[PDB]
Amino acid sequence: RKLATIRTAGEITPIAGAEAIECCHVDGWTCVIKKGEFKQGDRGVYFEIDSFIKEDNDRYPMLSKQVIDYEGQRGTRLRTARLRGQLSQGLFLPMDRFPELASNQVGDDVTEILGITKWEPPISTNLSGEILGEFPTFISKTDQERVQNLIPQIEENKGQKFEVTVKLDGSSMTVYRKDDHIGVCGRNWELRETATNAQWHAARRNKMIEGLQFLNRNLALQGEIIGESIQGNLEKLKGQDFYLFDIYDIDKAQYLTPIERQSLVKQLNDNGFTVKHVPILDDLELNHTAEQILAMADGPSLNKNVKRAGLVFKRLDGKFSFKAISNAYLEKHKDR
Ligand SMILES: *P(=O)(O)OC[C@H]1O[C@@H](n2cnc3c(N)ncnc32)[C@H](O)[C@@H]1O
Ligand SMILES: [Mn+2]
Repeated sequence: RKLATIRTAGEITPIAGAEAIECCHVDGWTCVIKKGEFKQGDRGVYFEIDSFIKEDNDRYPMLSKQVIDYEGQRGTRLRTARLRGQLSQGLFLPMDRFPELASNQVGDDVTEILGITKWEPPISTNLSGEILGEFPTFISKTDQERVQNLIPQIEENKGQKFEVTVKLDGSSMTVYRKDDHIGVCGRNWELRETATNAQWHAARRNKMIEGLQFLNRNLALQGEIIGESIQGNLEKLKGQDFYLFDIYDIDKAQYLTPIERQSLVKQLNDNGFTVKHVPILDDLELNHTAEQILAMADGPSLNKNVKRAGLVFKRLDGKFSFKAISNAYLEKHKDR
């Protein structure tokens, strides 16, 4: 959760026909600034899209007309915008607006000291349930870092191969076995089985609980539940369903590699537990800029008549992964 970090102004490029602003590159992001607010190499606090910034017209007067009520507080949600034809994401403010950060270094996470919180879309009806417990501390959650935030790592991984999957727009769902317990989790909690709980229903329907009893291993099956009344049902499914994208090895505290995961999926298939998988595209040998990766994000989703939310890249050893969200998708879906 690094919503607000100290970053470096990259290339600064004019915005044709708008002399009072210019375009500022910050890592893989592009962001509109007041002309002369920065020059290349200056440091500033960068606030990512999905940041929620509490109302304050002394420090954030550029946000005044966009204040909303959210989770009981007045503040502004930073979102993708289109300025003079120019794609703008985030807020970039010079260090001298933050006297309390005078001692800080480039790259520092200042999210807590600045009080920034995360905006998120409302959760869907039957995906909140009765909670049975914490999300298990022995299972990794499924968050992915954005390619825009991975400029050095993208170049450090030149030559490496990644599994490329379609990023489905649903909700994260984890089904797991640890010794004598099998549980079903949403994104942040473990859930009780009820007749009305969507996650449990998808787990029973595809027999993945039976499949985990078959495999007899401490594994977390991690995937996206999508379909009707889930986040606008982009794929236009009937009903709801689970699509696997990861298997976490609980005992070894690590994810299965894509080839390990594909074998384990094939064996579940071959034994009558057909777990579906997020769409898998051609493996990609990485030799790209973040801009080029982002240019691949748009395209066909699971439903090939709809434009997907983006891509997720998983290195073949399973130990480096990131997401490339489609900016066309973010312009089309203002609730994202
Ligand atoms: P998104 O920006 O919501 O952040 C990552 C989450 O995306 C979901 N997800 C959908 N499809 C995939 C694939 N193919 N791989 C990994 N994750 C995926 C998960 O719920 C993530 O937590
Ligand atoms: Mn999502």
